[PDB]
Amino acid sequence: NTASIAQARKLVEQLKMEANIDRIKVSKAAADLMAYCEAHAKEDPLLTPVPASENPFR
Amino acid sequence: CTLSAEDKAAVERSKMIDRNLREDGEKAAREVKLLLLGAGESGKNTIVKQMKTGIVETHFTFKDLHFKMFDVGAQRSERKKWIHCFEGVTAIIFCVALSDYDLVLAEDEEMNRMHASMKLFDSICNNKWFTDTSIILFLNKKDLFEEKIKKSPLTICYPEYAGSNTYEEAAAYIQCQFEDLNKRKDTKEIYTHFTCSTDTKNVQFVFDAVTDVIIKNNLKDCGLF
Amino acid sequence: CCRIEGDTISQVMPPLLIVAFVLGALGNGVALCGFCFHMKTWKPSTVYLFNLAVADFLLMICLPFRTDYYLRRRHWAFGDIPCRVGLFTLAMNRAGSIVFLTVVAADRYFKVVHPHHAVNTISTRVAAGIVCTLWALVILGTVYLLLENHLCVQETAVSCESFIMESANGWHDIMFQLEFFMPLGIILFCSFKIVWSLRRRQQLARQARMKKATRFIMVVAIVFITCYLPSVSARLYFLWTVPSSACDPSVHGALHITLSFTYMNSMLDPLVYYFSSPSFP
Amino acid sequence: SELDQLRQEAEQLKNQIRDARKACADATLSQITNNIDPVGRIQMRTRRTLRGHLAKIYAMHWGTDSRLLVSASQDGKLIIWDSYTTNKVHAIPLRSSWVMTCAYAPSGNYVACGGLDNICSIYNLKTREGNVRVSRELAGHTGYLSCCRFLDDNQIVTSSGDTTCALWDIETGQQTTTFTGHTGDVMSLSLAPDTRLFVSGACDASAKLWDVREGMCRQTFTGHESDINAICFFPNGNAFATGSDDATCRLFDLRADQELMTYSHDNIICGITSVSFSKSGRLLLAGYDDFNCNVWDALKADRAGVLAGHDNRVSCLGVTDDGMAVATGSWDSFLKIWN
Ligand SMILES: O=C(O)c1cc(O)cc(Cl)c1
Repeated sequence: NTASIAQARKLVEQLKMEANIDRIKVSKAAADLMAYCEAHAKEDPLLTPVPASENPFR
Repeated sequence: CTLSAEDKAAVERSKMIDRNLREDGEKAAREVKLLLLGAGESGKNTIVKQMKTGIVETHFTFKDLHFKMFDVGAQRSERKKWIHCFEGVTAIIFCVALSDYDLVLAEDEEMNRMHASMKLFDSICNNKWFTDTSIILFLNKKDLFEEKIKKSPLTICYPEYAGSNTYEEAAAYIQCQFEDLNKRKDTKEIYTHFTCSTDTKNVQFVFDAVTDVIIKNNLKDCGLF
Repeated sequence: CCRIEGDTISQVMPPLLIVAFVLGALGNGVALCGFCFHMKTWKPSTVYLFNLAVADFLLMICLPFRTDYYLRRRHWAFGDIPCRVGLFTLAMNRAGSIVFLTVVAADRYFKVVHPHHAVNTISTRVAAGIVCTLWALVILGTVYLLLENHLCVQETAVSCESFIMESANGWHDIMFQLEFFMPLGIILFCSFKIVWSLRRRQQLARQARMKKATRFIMVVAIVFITCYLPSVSARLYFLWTVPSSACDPSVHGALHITLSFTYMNSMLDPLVYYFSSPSFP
Repeated sequence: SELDQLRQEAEQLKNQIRDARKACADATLSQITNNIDPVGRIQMRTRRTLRGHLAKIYAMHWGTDSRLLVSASQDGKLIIWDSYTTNKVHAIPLRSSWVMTCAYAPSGNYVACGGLDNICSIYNLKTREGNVRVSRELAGHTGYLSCCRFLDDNQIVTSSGDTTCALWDIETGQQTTTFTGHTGDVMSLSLAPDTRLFVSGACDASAKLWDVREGMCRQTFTGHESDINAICFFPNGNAFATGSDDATCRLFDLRADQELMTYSHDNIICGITSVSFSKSGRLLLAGYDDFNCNVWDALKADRAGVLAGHDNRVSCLGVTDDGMAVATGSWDSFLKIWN
């Protein structure tokens, strides 16, 4: 049952690298996603439906 | 109508593909799909012999009826993520060894192979995808169990068992304990057969159970069930 | 050509026909709606039940005119050609209803007694080919009614009847007897075989759904005999004693009344075939 | 005991990660997004109905030409559809009929599929012989192969039910990179637009962000209460959304390393099979077990629309690369195109 020590070391190493990750604020990420949504809103045929002349599935 | 030559030829190719798909579906509709289940390597091999690494396909024909029997052994994962793939099978063939009532599973401490089979049967039989799917329960290794029940009593497996240490009474008790796990007795049928290591009429029992299931299905179509 | 005055008939026929038409048209139309829209996929068996529903329905559509004929003290004032069309329609829809009852019985026999047979594998297109061939044979065997004059004129009272009290019509009487005894034998054989087979399977027999199916298989046969045997018996009694029974009031009334039990069959058909189904939406 | 000390250190590291997530969160996506206009009611109509499958359709994938499809069903048939004309370009008979995933190559040259046979089979569509033949069969997974995604004609990442994601070399057929760390069976898979990273959702109620070229997990995303069955990146590759069996869709950000918004409703209690994003990412489309697809305002957690019309459970979803149409596959053996 001594093989679990290596698994525990691997798990704590993964958690140690996952902790040392630079994180931007959730307001900044929210603004980035909102800006991406607003920048490509006109080129979204599902969000903004195109006319039937421009619709290939007419 | 408003199609080019290549468009019409592609439509013709699509219609040929549709025709071959219809022929393949009609060929697969006459086949009998059976799900082979059991707790570890208990009696699945023996049965496969009587009838004939991911999923194992076993094909055999009996009385002009083709059978597709699928073995999901060595699929060590969560069952609920792929057990809905076998929702439309004709019947479930559940193989249970009779001789492992006193053996231990050796994966968990103080774990019985018999009780593991009971828990697997309880999970499979009362599953949401197998509400109306009949189960052909096979009780493997009846001769080994008969010759070893004299040495080892069944009370070490079932503490509430108070019957005699004979093959017939204890075998009927085990069959009753397995059939008691069915909480859907009003909508599914469990077929129990006792199979020895070299028993010839195993296929006939499967054919009879599948024929009952097919009769059930047939009635539904005639709006008679 | 005779002058029967069975006032009794004018009091029992008009109502019976109204009730039969009102109930049967509703039942058969609902069954046809269920078959056509709700049922998304059809199987050879749904094709047979649908054709049985059609024949039964068409016969209920032919009832309204027969009712007028009976309300006007059995006076047909719609013409001669209309008379031949009404008689043809009724006969053809009674023959088609009987034929498709026999078809349904045979399909059930093959589904229950020969589950793994090739007959059960055919597709709905082959089913549609048999139902159309059977419809064609039904229409061919009932066209004679369109090649004769059925109008008997007496005391300004025109009578459009194919079961003439004068004497044996000939093929009409033959066909009338065969269209019962022949399908009767087939249906009895199929029903006995089906029930017997179902019982042998003791694991399957114990279910409640299996008991209900075994009961309805016998219910459908009982209805056919109770609905078609009275008229066949009355016609047989008339034929045998044709001389004395000729234009007999009592025999005429018995024949006319018993002939409405066939219309009763096409009204109870959707009840014992579609509404009794625990799986038809 | 070193084991108890390492468990205590792992608990301390998890608490440090949770505290770093909590201290870095100041204003949620709702608190910033509630001041912009909603998308209104998004109504889509079934433009095409692709018939021809005879069993439950388990997977789909769109072409990069936004016209060609591939679908997998338990018939053992991979049908390639011309979605514009409802034409079957190819029908590929499979050696194993228990297929649960399918992928279409970005070049359009290849189709992968996999399932209970634990094998990703690559199919060469454009052969000199004029038929679709098996390019090779990728073996090495010990569990059911639940998702596969092409990076190029020679690289493919395959999710599987052996709690392991795997990157393959199709030229050699060998296990190039093994991604391990998931506790439950990995059920979904999604590649980044630059194919530098990818996310995987598993049955341990967790999502992990892997790097292809280093083969080890960068970030682990938690928050779900049940088995994650669907995952999909936001179109810029800096965020992704998951779908699980607790009837909630969660949106996660890679840079913030947090859950931003839950897409759940009280009237929805069934699990989520498929999750896909629109071209701009404003609409999140999720396929559920109650037989219909619900369009979600991905920025506002509002039900933008319902894609009803399937008689059985919607098992797979797909939005074209030009965002023109969304295609829903379901267990009633039908594929439907929506606009
Ligand atoms: O063909 C019929 O159904 C029919 C014909 C008659 O002449 C009289 C009666 Cl009651 C029924």
